[PDB]
Amino acid sequence: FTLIELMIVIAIVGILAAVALPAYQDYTARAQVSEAILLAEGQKSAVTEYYLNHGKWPENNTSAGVASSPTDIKGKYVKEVEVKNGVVTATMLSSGVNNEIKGKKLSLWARRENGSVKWFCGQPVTRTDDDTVADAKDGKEIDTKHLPSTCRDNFDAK
Amino acid sequence: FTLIELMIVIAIVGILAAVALPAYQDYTARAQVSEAILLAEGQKSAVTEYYLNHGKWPENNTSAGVASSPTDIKGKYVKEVEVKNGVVTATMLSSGVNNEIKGKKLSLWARRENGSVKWFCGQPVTRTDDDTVADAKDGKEIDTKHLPSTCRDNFDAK
Amino acid sequence: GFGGVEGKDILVFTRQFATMIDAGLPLVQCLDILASQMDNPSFKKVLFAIKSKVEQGSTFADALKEHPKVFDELYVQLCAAGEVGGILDAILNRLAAYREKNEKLKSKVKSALVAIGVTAVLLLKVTPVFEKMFADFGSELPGPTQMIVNFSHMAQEYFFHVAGSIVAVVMSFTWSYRQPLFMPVFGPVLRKVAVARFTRTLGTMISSGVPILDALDVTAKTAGNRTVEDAIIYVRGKIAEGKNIAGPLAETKVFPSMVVQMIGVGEATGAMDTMLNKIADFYDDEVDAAAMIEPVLMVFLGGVVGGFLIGMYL
Amino acid sequence: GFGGVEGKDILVFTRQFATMIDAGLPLVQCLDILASQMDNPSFKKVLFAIKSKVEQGSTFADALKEHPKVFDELYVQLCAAGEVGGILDAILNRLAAYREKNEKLKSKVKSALVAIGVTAVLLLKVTPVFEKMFADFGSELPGPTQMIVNFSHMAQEYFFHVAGSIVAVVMSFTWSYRQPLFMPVFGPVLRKVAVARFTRTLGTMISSGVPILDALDVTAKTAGNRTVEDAIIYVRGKIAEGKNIAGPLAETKVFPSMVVQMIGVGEATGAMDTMLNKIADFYDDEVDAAAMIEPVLMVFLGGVVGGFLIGMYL
Repeated sequence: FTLIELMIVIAIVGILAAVALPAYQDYTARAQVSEAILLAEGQKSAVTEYYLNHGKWPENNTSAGVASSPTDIKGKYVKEVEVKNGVVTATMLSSGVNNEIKGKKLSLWARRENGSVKWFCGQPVTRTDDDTVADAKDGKEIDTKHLPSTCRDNFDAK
Repeated sequence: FTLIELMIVIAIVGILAAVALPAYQDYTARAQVSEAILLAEGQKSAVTEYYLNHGKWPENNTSAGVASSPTDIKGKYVKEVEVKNGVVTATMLSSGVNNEIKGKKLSLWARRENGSVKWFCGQPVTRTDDDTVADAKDGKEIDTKHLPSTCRDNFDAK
Repeated sequence: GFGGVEGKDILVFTRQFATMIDAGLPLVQCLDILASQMDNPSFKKVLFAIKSKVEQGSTFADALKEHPKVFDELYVQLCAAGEVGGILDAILNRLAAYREKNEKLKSKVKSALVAIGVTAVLLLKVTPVFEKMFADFGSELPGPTQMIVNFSHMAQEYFFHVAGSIVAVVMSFTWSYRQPLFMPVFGPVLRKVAVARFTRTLGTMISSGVPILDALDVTAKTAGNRTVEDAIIYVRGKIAEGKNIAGPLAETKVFPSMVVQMIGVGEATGAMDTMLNKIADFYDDEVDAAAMIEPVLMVFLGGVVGGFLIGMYL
Repeated sequence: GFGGVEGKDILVFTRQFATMIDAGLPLVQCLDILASQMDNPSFKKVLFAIKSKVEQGSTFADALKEHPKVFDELYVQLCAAGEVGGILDAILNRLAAYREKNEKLKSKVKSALVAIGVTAVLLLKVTPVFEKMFADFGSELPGPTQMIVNFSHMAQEYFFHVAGSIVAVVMSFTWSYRQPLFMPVFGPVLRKVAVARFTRTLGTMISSGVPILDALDVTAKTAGNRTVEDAIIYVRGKIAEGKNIAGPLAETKVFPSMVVQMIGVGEATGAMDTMLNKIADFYDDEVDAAAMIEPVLMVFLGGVVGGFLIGMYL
């Protein structure tokens, strides 16, 4: 006979949350990845200096002169950050993150410019030789959709 | 004989407002707290620098090099922001806020990482020693329900 | 466990007692008459039992106490207050008016959640839904805004349409609530209700054995509508002068050709009691059925809907 | 510029002519009677004018031609086809059934291209338009796709919503189409309609001056329901044997106690004509009130709309 204004408006806010759910869920993940990136960076300094001073990429965190323990460079969504031959990889925690990005990671690596180096940011990579890395293809890479426009670099970016 | 469509639909919008009342009232409070947090932050800079440059936490706002007057770091819902030995506490005004959060506050404190510091955000805390704080247990802490997921830190968070 | 009686049936019987008692018949004879004129057995049966207590010398209030499931504490106390103060006649008139208002109010919620409730929600918002539907067919209609305004301003500009919807509601509510210079032309004259009451009262006093002229003198003092009271004083004056009852009636528009033709047969047959009883029950049933209560709905139904649509259009 | 008459009012008058003409009254006397029994002036006034042409010797079809705004070309041609073929009686019966179906169909769209056609397009797509227009508020709703898919896949995924719209349509079409062992226990008996028609026909032939028995012999040939025809043959057989009309009726459940009691007065009063006219008007108005044909619309109206909206959200 009457009461449909309360029933529809409670059910439009319910469906509004369902539509606002995936937007906040990638905005959210995309936000948790933007930090793995900040934790990865700022460690470029150590790695850059080590390379320019010696001409060899730092083998591990200790070589680069950073928390000798990967797990000591963690965060809220970051379970750690390891330096492996100049390549700095950031791992996403398992608690406090999206759902399709946890335990997932990215990498920052550089290239000899000769007198200086240039840095790249993208999906996990392994270093082959002092001037070549390759996709750490394995299945734990953070999905392209969660990576900034500034971190879409490919293993062979120059 | 007839007119019930006008009577029920005026009474479903009335009850719709009553159901939408608590949702807007915590969404609202949760919004007024999210600012006390923004006003608390951005003062991390001063505090961080003071600590790294001297190895001692800033005793008060003036030491940290900020509005020497706590009340000078207020807002719409924020009655102020005081720095007490590196701990930055934000107080909720008494006018313009929820009802169960006014005159209530939170704290931001940091910890020596050795070469850098890490910040925490949560319910009011007091600093004991340069690397230890404790619950400013007293009854004026902003209730957990009003605090973001990013500001649920405990006095002993590391 | 026992139930009361219907709102209709309390009505008929309280009216017809108030009428007989205010006529100066003895209370027991009043009681006998309404029992003997009743159509349901349960009424005729009780009223014989209420009368049986009154002939043992009990008050009407104390006699009705044998049926507390039918006459509640508030009813008896009104009777007993009338009996204690010497106003039994005027408290029965009050009770008859009460019972009439109660039955009418009952029919009139219930009529059409039942069906009336579901149909009344459904009619009250039909239009205002159509309206929100045509105004939700996109953006940049007649009177809207662009969606990028700030919400509060957008909602306040549309206030026009929110208002035209509420008015639409108030209207269909009014039609559902109501609905269940020639100075003399402006006075409320006799209605269907007032003719039904008159006919029942007269059917009642004639079936009991009162003459026509004694019944008319009582009725002319207990008629509520002033214009009808003036009509009935003229009918009684005409009859007392020796004019024939059907001829005093035929001068007044409120009596159809048939009411008069039927009364005119009753005069020649000595069956005016039977005639008036069947006239009255015909009228009482016509009354409770009751066509302009549905046409004026529809006038305001679509007329308001259309006023909304035109409102924002412009 | 002149308008026709209401669907109700064409109905009553075409029924009552078909009835009188099939009784073997002269066409002019049929015309006189329905004019003289009419309640609206515009009907009594026309029908005097149609009769005035018939008494100059014109056909009924040519006499109705004076009111082409009331009796359209299709109506006159039906009359004139009946007059040319010697079947005026059976084409008037056809026209009366036509007018009855037309009025019933009118009440019953409107309740809760003419008006019926425009209102029926308009109701059948109101909701499905609402629907398409909420689903056109931008992209990334509940259940959509992104616009960059290939069109065929986008359209096939939404098939859900295209389906919920068609079902909405089918429903409102069903409500508009519908909505305008003891073997003897299973037969359709007399309804309200069939009693109203009977009463109108008899009220009509008595007011005109036919006796009761002549009216019953005509009516027993023009009654549509077979069980009522069997009832009426038994009533006429009883009356022709010397039993009193109210007593032949009282044997059959379809006549209430009030109907019989009212007829029983009319026998003793020589006022049966009119007793029947008032009974018939009471029934015709009870018929046109008889209201669930509009509440069940609205149940399926908004219930389907809401089912669509719920459907995609989920």
